[PDB]
Amino acid sequence: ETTALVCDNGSGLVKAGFAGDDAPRAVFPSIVGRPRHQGVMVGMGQKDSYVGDEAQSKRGILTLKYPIEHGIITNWDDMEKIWHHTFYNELRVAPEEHPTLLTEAPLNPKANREKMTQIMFETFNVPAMYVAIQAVLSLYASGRTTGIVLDSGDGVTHNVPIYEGYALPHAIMRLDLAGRDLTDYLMKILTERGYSFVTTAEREIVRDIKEKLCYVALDFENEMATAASSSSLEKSYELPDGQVITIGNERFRCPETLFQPSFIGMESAGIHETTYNSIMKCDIDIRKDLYANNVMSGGTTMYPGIADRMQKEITALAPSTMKIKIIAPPERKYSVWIGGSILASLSTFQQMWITKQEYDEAGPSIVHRKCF
Amino acid sequence: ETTALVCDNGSGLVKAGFAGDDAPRAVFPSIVGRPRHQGVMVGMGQKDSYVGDEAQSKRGILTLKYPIEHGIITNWDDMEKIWHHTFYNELRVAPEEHPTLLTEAPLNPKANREKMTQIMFETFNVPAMYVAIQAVLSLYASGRTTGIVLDSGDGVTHNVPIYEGYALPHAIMRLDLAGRDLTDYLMKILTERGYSFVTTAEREIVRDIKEKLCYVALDFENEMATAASSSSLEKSYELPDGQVITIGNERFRCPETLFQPSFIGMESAGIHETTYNSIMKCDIDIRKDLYANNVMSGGTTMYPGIADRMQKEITALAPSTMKIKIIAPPERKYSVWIGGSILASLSTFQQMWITKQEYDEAGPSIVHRKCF
Amino acid sequence: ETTALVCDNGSGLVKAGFAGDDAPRAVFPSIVGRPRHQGVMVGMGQKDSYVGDEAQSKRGILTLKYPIEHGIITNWDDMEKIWHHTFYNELRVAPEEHPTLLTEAPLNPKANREKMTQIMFETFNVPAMYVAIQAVLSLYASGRTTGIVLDSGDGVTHNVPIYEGYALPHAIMRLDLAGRDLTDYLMKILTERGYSFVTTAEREIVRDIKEKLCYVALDFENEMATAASSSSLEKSYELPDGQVITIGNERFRCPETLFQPSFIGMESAGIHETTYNSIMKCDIDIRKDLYANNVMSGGTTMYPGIADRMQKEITALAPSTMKIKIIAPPERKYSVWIGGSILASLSTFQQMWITKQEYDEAGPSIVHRKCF
Amino acid sequence: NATLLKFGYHFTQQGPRLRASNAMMNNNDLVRKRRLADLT
Ligand SMILES: Nc1ncnc2c1ncn2[C@@H]1O[C@H](COP(=O)(O)OP(=O)(O)O)[C@@H](O)[C@H]1O
Ligand SMILES: Nc1ncnc2c1ncn2[C@@H]1O[C@H](COP(=O)(O)OP(=O)(O)O)[C@@H](O)[C@H]1O
Ligand SMILES: Nc1ncnc2c1ncn2[C@@H]1O[C@H](COP(=O)(O)OP(=O)(O)O)[C@@H](O)[C@H]1O
Ligand SMILES: [Mg+2]
Ligand SMILES: [Mg+2]
Ligand SMILES: [Mg+2]
Repeated sequence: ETTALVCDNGSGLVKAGFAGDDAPRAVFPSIVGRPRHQGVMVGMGQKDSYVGDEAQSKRGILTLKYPIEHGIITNWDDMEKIWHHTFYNELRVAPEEHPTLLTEAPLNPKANREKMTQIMFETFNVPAMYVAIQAVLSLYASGRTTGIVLDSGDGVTHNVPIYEGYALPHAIMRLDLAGRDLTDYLMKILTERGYSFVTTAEREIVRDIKEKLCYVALDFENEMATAASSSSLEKSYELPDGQVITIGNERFRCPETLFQPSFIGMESAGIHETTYNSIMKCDIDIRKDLYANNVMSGGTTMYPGIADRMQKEITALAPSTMKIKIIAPPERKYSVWIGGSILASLSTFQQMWITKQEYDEAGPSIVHRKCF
Repeated sequence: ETTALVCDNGSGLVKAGFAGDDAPRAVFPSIVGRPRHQGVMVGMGQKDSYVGDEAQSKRGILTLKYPIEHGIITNWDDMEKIWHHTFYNELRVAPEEHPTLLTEAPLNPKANREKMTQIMFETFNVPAMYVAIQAVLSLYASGRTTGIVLDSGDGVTHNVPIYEGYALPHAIMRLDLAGRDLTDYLMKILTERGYSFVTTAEREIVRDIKEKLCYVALDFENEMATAASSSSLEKSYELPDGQVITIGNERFRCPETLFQPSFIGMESAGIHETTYNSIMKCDIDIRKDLYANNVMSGGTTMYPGIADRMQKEITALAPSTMKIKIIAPPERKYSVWIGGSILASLSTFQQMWITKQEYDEAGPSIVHRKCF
Repeated sequence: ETTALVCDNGSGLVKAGFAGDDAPRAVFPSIVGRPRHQGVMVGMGQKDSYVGDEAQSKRGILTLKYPIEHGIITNWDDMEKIWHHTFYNELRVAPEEHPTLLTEAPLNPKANREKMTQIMFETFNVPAMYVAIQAVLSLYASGRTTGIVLDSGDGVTHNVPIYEGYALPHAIMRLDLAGRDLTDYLMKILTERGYSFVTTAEREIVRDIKEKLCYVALDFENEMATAASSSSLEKSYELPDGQVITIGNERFRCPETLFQPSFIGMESAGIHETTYNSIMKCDIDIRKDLYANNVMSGGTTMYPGIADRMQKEITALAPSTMKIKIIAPPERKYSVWIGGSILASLSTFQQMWITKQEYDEAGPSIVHRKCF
Repeated sequence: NATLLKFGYHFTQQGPRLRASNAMMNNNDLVRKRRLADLT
């Protein structure tokens, strides 16, 4: 009778809703805004914060902080604010009569999962809660059992291969390059055309520019030459104060950092090389099945050139007698949540919850013996 | 129905079927696989163990164990799994209404035969069972009565001479050098060209390479010189992950261990010397009949150079006034099973079974007083 | 002068010097560094590549590559740079008037040895050169003739048994798990405490942490329980930028991969099981002499708990009526070089060199007919 | 201190960050253990 809750707390956005649905009810940015130190506006008699859409709407007098940096929860009071907002203000529900499903990226600290269990059981006290790996949920939403998931969000980009339901943790790869780094790089490279975005309120404007106008080139040098030749790749964007800006090659130079990290000074390899290295660290008899089942998930995979570019690069790296298939569904931005709704709806999952009695008896360490 | 069952449990493969047929119904590898990685997807019909073709197909996430080593059953729970699989899943039969014929290599421990009798009568309880020597069955399938059988499989290589239906147990020879040792030697010597096969899943790949590309040279030194001169003996093999390897002298260096055991550090003599020594230990008046009737059986005799090499070596060892004839039929991989089907169909054999009443009265020791 | 040179090129370090000494003259890391950023200050003795201690000192602006991976030379230009540095810059000698002794791990590709011979005779042309197995040199430095050598360095871990000067090549074991794999595993497991080491410059920091603070537990489960109970096993390390980190169970979880390879996903057995399997593959009359003469060499054997743990494990595996003795001298990090200095000083070795005339007459293949 | 349960501060260094995180988890577990012991 009790409906289960599915909550996905990424580095940048929170996607929360009810199990059994098709789309999340509440999708809001994972930011906490605090008063600015300029004494311009002191008349707003609040408590001490604004969270979510309210912080974004009032961002002209606020300083915005992200509670999660590179997939790791760094501030826990702000995380409590986010969870309180998504329980009482967005979903409009009382947490004491709904089980909760939470998500976590691979190769995270154990303390993060332990404190998630502790906060969900001692402050927002739920009958049961369960923590799951995001790539397993993405594979659940994709409908298949074997595949390698490239999950790229706002803080991390990780590759996880799974064969017939068994995961290989020694081949799990993690790269600290995601959407926020691309936003910072776009802020850096818009200064070449004379536009100056500095403050955190303008970072959201640059993020909107990136979400609306950027794309991944199939060949980088040819598209750079084409942009240098003619102004056919140039697009115009209207700022909130009515100013109009024009951008050219910056549309495709920004996501190219995902394939050439040295643009921002990182020594690592691109996502295609990382995926190929993750495939090569597995056993020889499963690589063929991983080749045909490259699954893309996350909001950073939403550029309209990335599947063809990934296919071209991986086909260049892999032997010529292999079928390389990139699986990029249109609803892949919320695949983790969709998988969570799938997982929370199974009749065979209802005995795997962690009840409050078990948490009382064992403490905040049963999350390793119960959750993968 | 009472249509007898014929089951041949070798070191590497299981050949099971019904008596009176021409070919075995179920031929599957004798391996048990168990998962070694972490399972993350709930339900989906995951099993704790896999047997036979299913274990071979899913070997990329499994550790594969052979229940039988050098013709001796080392693990009995896995052997029970193999017998349960070959009775209920492959042959699709109920064991309680079918007599069973099993095979065993010469000079095996008595405890192996005793525990085979105990398992067949107390767990998969049959009306009757009979254990036979493999070389006698090979001579049965060849259609003749006099001959010396060289049976080489996956764990053992044994010579048994028989003259007019009488066996000579003092001249029975056994060498613990067979196909699995050649597989291990091929794994060792492929490291010279930079290929590294380590895990048990790659051992099956090396076994496939050996079955497809290896052959026995008529003259070893001349073929080594020919390989050193030109790259005409080199063949290419495609790995499961699309990689292509090239092998040269390793095609004929691997089965040459059967004629020069000192390649793997053994002090024994080759198969030709062992056959000649077995011939010389018999009576003088039957050696001529043994010379004309060399019968080859087993999968290790399937290399396409071995009959001519054996004939050349034995003719070199034997006096020049003798006719040395090697009998290598095309269906010699399943000769033991064919002989078992012949033996179980005879009207003169039906009084030689070991019934359940005899086993109850005598215990698991009548298999020595009844069978050889 | 004709004072022979002894050079040991391992996976991680180069130990070079003159024969007849007690310690190597030049011990330097086997890395080549190349700049990754943009140079703006002209001159100032900037090099396009850096080798050895200079690369390690300037590693904050360099990308470091190891020319040797798992005992196999993967890049040959960098290897030529290393050899040029160790001949002209470190030893300060002219190679054309000094014979050279080089080392190689067992079961390496033949092409590696052939190209080493070709480079030493055609680019740094020596009067003579000789390639030797490292474990034989380790037994040479130990002063005895019979024993089984476990040599574990930065890329390989190999067991070689020798009885009265005769080696048994069929019992030589090789495992591709050594110090660099433990460094990578330590990098992986420090992310559990929130520390992120990604670049190759930070790999040296993690290697330094491993060399200073890690140790092998005598009982793994008891020490894990003790670490979980109290913070008495926790140690602090000061980073190059002044940050202080604290580590607990990671001190002993890192070298435990040498006894439980499944921590990094490998199907193989531990070093104690590998040593016992190497002992069991030899003849029965020499195993007792191998039991009392376990010789440890290499830098991976320098953890201060490994001899007692190896003795306990092997005594658990071996029969109780046997004396198991582990020989771990204090100078075992340079035993191979010491053995090379012993070998190059013998009067009975001077006829076993490969002169330039022999190389001219035979080509780069006499290194197989002369050296093992 | 064994009493403080929440500390609102964005640390810069991972060392103190983890020390703080462990301290808060410890204090909350003291809460848990005394809630378990007082349950007769
Ligand atoms: N259409 C788009 N094109 C490119 N990037 C996008 C698009 N939509 C969203 N993003 C990026 O996806 C990131 C978050 O995606 P998602 O993975 O759903 O959230 P989280 O990372 O919080 O789990 C944001 O930083 C945003 O910049
Ligand atoms: N075409 C072939 N060439 C060489 N060897 C083969 C060939 N086919 C099978 N083998 C070898 O035969 C061995 C098993 O043969 P067989 O005697 O039928 O099984 P078992 O030894 O289990 O009774 C296997 O180890 C395999 O390596
Ligand atoms: N005190 C120590 N404790 C543990 N490991 C060490 C210690 N000193 C060196 N090592 C390891 O030994 C490895 C190299 O040892 P060595 O065998 O001398 O060099 P190579 O492997 O190049 O021949 C390095 O990777 C290093 O991590
Ligand atoms: Mg996410
Ligand atoms: Mg057989
Ligand atoms: Mg070494």
